[PDB]
Amino acid sequence: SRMPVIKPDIANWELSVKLHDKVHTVVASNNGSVFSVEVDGSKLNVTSTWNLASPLLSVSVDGTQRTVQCLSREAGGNMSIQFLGTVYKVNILTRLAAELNKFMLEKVTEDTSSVLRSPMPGVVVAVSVKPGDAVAEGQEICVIEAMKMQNSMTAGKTGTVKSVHCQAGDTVGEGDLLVELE
Amino acid sequence: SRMPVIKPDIANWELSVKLHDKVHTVVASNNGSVFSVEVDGSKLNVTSTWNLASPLLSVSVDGTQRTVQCLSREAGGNMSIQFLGTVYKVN
Amino acid sequence: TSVNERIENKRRTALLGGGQRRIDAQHKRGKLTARERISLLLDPGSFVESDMFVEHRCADFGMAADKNKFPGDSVVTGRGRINGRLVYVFSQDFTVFGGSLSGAHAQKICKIMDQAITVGAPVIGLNDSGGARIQEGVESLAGYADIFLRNVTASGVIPQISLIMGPCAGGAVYSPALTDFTFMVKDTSYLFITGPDVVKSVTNEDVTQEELGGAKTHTTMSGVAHRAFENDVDALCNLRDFFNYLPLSSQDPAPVRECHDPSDRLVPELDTIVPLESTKAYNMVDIIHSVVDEREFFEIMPNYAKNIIVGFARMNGRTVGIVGNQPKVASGCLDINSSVKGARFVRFCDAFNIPLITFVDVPGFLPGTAQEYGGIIRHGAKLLYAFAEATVPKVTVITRKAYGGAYDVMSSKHLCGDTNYAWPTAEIAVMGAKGAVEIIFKGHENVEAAQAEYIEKFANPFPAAVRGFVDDIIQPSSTRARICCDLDVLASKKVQRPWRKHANIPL
Amino acid sequence: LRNVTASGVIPQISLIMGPCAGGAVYSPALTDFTFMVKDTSYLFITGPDVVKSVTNEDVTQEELGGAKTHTTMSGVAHRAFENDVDALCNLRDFFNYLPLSSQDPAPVRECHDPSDRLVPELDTIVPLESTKAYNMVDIIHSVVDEREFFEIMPNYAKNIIVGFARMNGRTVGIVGNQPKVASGCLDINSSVKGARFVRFCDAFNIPLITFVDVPGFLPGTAQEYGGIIRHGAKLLYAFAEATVPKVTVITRKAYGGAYDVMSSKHLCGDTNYAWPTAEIAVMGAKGAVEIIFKGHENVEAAQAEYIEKFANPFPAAVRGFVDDIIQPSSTRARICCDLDVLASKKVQRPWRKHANIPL
Amino acid sequence: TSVNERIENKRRTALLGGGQRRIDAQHKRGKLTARERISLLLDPGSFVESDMFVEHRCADFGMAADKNKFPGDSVVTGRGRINGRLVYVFSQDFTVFGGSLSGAHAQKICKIMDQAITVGAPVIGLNDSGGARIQEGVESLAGYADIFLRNVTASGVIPQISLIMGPCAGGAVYSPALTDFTFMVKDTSYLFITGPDVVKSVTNEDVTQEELGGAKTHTTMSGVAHRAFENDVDALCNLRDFFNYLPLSSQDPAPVRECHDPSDRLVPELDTIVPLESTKAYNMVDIIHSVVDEREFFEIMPNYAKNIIVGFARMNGRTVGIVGNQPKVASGCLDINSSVKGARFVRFCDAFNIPLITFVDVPGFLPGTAQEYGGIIRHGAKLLYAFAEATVPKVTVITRKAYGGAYDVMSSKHLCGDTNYAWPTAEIAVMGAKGAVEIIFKGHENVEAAQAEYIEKFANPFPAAVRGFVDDIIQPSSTRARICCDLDVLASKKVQRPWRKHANIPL
Ligand SMILES: *C(=O)CCCC[C@@H]1SC[C@@H]2NC(=O)N[C@@H]21
Ligand SMILES: *C(=O)CCCC[C@@H]1SC[C@@H]2NC(=O)N[C@@H]21
Ligand SMILES: *C(=O)CCCC[C@@H]1SC[C@@H]2NC(=O)N[C@@H]21
Repeated sequence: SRMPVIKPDIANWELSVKLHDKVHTVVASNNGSVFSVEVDGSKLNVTSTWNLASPLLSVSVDGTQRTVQCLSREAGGNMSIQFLGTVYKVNILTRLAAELNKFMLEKVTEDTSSVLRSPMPGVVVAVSVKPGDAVAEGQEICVIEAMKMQNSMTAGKTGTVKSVHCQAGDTVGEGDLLVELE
Repeated sequence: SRMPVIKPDIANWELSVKLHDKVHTVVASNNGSVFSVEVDGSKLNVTSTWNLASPLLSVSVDGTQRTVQCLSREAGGNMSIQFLGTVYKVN
Repeated sequence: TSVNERIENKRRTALLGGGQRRIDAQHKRGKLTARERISLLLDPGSFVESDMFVEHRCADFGMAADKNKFPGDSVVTGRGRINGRLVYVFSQDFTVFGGSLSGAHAQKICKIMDQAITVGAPVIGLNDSGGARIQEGVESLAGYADIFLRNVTASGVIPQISLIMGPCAGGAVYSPALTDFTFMVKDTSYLFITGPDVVKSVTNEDVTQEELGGAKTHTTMSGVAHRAFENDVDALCNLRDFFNYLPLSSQDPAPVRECHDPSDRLVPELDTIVPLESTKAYNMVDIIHSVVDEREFFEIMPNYAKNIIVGFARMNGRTVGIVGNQPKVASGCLDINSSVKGARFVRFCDAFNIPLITFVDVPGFLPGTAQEYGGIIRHGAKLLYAFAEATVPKVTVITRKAYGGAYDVMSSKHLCGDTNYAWPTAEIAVMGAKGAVEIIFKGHENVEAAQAEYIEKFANPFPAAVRGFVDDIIQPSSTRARICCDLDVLASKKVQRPWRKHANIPL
Repeated sequence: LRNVTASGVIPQISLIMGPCAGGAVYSPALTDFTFMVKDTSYLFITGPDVVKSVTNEDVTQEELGGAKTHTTMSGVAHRAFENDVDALCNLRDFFNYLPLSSQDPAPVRECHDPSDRLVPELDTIVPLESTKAYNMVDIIHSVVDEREFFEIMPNYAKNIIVGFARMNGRTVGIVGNQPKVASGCLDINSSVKGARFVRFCDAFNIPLITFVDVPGFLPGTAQEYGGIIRHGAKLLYAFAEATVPKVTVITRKAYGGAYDVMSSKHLCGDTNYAWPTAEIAVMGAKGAVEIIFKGHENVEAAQAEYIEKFANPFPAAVRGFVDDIIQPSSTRARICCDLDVLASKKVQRPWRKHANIPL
Repeated sequence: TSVNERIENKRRTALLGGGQRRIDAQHKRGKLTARERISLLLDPGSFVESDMFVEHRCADFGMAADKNKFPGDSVVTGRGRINGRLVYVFSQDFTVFGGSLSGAHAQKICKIMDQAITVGAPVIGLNDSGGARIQEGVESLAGYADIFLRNVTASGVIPQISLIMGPCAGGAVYSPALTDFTFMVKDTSYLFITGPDVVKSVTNEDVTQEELGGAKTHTTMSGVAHRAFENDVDALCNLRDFFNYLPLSSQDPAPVRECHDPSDRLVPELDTIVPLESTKAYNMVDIIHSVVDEREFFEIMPNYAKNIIVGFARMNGRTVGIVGNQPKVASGCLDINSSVKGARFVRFCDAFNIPLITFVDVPGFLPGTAQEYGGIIRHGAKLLYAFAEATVPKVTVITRKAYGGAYDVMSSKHLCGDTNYAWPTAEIAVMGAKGAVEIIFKGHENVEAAQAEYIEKFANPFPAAVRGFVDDIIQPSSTRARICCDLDVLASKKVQRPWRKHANIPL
């Protein structure tokens, strides 16, 4: 009652939708329960109830019945949609964001998931592996117990062990290398 | 209680007192009920109760008993004093 | 030349800013300009620019030359809306005199701060500067003083959000210290008082720009920046979504927004998160994500003081603040760094009527000389005070451990809490059974029997609950529904407190 | 709960005269001042037995939580006294400074020290050579009534001085720089002590007197990694929020952002005086000329011209930054006059649920 | 040259001002300088000058030359005491650039106004200027705006007294219109918007300086100046004595000062002032002088709207305001001019907690087209409102006539008055007996008998007193003692009134 909110009068949504390696031009508008969407010149009508909390979203696209799942959503345009069983990664930007995003530096970072270091000082009480052992993602490798609390160190990469650098009985500090994966 | 008032620490009052056609130099100081006044080098002591509302002000000047009346007073220094029956205008 | 022609040329110059070649440098550098950033931040067509024709009045050192007369004087100021809600913004423009602060520069910023306070609208600043404009001398110092005065006056009246998207040096570095949240951009933003050139001249130590004041340092080690985002476009996209959580003024209730997530659903996933083994850690974040509306949680300082979690979320449409322990890191123990982050977050949420939900699992305090010499006593009192002072609804859930003085610090019911629930694994005690029995039963025979008797009676949630410390002991699957119910009835709760000129937090 | 509720309502003073462990250690953190007794008192959460069990470090009782540590290195205790009898004797005298409640004015007590006397000793304390340090305490002692000054944390953050004194009978709080230590520069530790002291004095209507001589901030990674930005904002806020009379005297240097942090007139100050040696600038003449005049010929002439015009107190005073430039010998009388007329000053501020200091 | 030598030379220049030759002109002209005037106004040794080293920052039109750098920039500002009581003053210095207003000029004045408001101290201005400093252009217009804003904000908070001791033109003429009292100096001061040169250029009329804006015009015909004094020395001597009447702030009670005049003495001189013959006028001033302490009365606007008397006096040491009719002039009838002066005086005294004493003797309103076309209805409502709004003690004495609507306008008991006394000659009626009988008894026989019956019953003070219009009918000799008693018991009286954003006087 103090600060009235005015709904933006948006007639059309002009989106730049990036799939695998192509950027598509999509224009959508809302007419209630149905979105009229033009995808690179093709007309589609997507009708639903659009209950955004349910894990299963049922939509009808030009009479075709589809069920999709939205698995993740980010403010940066990333959305993970499971469609026909396969998860597709789509990045949806507005026309303005897509035109300015071209000025961003394409920096390349390093994937440091094969190098497993101690996150916490203490004594190593178990190592589940030896060189050659298979390792799954989330697999417990080492168990360090300081301050009356068993802390499990897990792998971030699927692979095999190349070397076990710290053994059970050894005392390790923060940042020390425990196990090296392929 | 909000704005304390500080009494000016005036040790001496240096006045220029104009009578008929002469301007006299008078320096006065207060010691309670008595004013020690030097009038052009002459020492006088004026003692009174200095009740400023009464039409009759009784003063003692070096033992001499006088009665005076203040008939008018102005911010511009004008004061009309009746002294021995005659009104004198002093600025 | 007519008057209208002159005006049109003045508009085109203000839009260009410092010139196309300086814009080209900004884009080469992977940065957006100040005006492009506003277009992304605010609703399309909602932005109204103020004082676009203001110029500096300094005539010294050649500043009177026409070649130095840049309309706008290095800042873009104005008002707009984000999703229909009024907001005041400013963004510093680096292409004109390096983004340095002039007298008039500060002025323009101050004027929109005065309007925002008058109407009750938030202020978002996008900072990028090199420091004071030394050509004016002491006028830029007066500029800083006026901004600082507004930033302090606005505290507790409107929220103030600062995003740093470039270098920041000199007096400019203190405005983010006065606002409520500070965000940065990874590997693009810096925050330092003096540059590496001064550091090397004063002390015999080598350091580079990224090491002295980089975004990674301030989000991971100093605890100054609340979160760094990958780039300019992602930073503003997340900033819009963050904006949607906050009220426009402290006179407003926590925002309530349409929500499709049923408020009365059960969460069976909670019943088995907490292990029965006391030395097995678990991830508190799994509990937070499963309770909050649609599993959306905004985490603040993810890489600093990892043993305590603070952030924003929504339950049944209403914005709430969440604080909890992280047993995965340092057993969930409190230390200096965790107390600092907690007290600041709690204080903001209280000031702007945002309810608090606390998830307690804390075995005590981190021991050692590193904490004692650092003033752990002084800093721990910050979190205790921040909760005790609060007048907004407080709902606490105790998941497993709460030993010692940490029980009361983590928003116990005895600090004027509203509701406090325990899970079946909760244990509230002065200390664990092993320490307590060795101290209570000293020199007696058959201590092992005394140990069994003590554990059976006290190593559970009952000696606290039967005394009124806990309101109910609940199945974890019902936690969300229980909290939602409390939030929807405590929202209209008011309390009285004695008059005070101002609070006196231990600092 | 009571210690928090009482804050800003009544002053709370805690003296630790023995060991303190467990939850007890947090009540002094909620009260306004904490004092200790040398080599008799301790303040720790857990004992040395726990520390050695958790981490492989050796420590004794005096090292873990002794009075010397808390008054010199952690900044927790405001002052340690030699023994129990001396501690209580000084506590009684300290008590006499404070009001009984925040609803009361600063106490005023009979005073025999004339309020209008000159202090010739001040005129030559500050050297003309910019790299010669001096002791700020000589100025503080010569101004305050009967040369009595109660110093808080004498051994912690020595580059800033805070304490209590009386001028014309009225209790005042004093904050100032100490150029003798680290050139009088601000750092993390000095900002913490300053903000806490200022906040107490404001809450209980005790006027502030500030003696400014600050060349900037301590540079280096030790301060940047420690959050110097965050901590410096604490002192700026503590002054800006204040509603009690603030009188500032600038003795020599005030460079950069430190000018405003040390209670400048632009933070709603009442009076601000400069001594003839005061210099207010964004930076010193050497840095400013090298930046302003870059690549030009005859820079040495530009250096002389800049110093003659700006290396003094005039470019600030002519703008309204300074109310007067005063002879140091008159400082005490000038301050006494301001205190006796600002004491009834009230200001309005918008309503707030509570303050939000940067922490 | 050393730093100390430069400072000493800057002090000597500020003291000299515009130079000795310009001072010589001021003395030839019979005027004191701005600094000499302050020494006379304030207690010896109490004056502290602020910002003596401030100079203008305008560098255009040769203003950057050292020959134009006058420290003090044409104003003397600072604080002091009059009889130990704190006061803030400023005085405009005509010898530097003609006393014209610069940006910095206004600033210095604004700063002391801000202190005076903060501590609760009055401000006295001594004005003398030629107008804006056109060399700066629009900075002097901003200067005026800032002063005007302070003058409005201070209204009702601290009293503001202005004495004009020289010419005044341009925007400067509006500050005395915002302050509470304006005084002038005869044949030395002027107050006009434009000079005679503009008047003759616009309209074909001849006028000189003394006719267009002289002190005699503003004290006798326009009603702008409250009193003119003979010369500079007498003007400041009377100003000090005037100062002693007023409180320092509206938060203070009316000042009470040592008094030797017994509060319970009788005044036999009053019993025979009012004649029994209804067409014989008398001088109201004889009553005012005989009641007030030691027969001292400060009369405001002695030569304007002579049919109503307003001024200050003291009764039993306490400052009071006095308003009364003057039957000697226009039978004591109200007109436009008398209503304007009355409402303004009453409004000031109410705002600063100064009790009101009213002496009523008013037969009605001045008839004729001169008053009807002038808006007598609109202007008369000003005095009615000014009394009705008042919340300070009001004591009314009715000496002889109060006919018609004028009865209520002159602070009747029905406007929340405290006490109302009548003298034996008072008569309260809608109209006189002659008009009333001719209207009541129209067409009846033996009208002459009806005339005698009406006069005997109604031509006295009884039909009003028996109804509660009058509290007592008192012998005039007891008036002073009766008033003194009321003042000493109503001084602690407070009343409640509904909340209002601000008053809405008819204007
Ligand atoms: C082994 O004896 C070390 C015990 C540490 C257990 C934890 S660590 C922090 C808390 N403080 C404490 O005394 N116990 C808790
Ligand atoms: C030499 O170049 C070192 C200069 C340090 C001077 C002092 S130390 C702290 C202040 N910061 C700064 O840049 N200068 C001041
Ligand atoms: C003669 O009939 C003229 C009568 C005027 C008497 C006075 S003058 C103003 C008052 N108005 C009025 O009608 N009577 C009063």
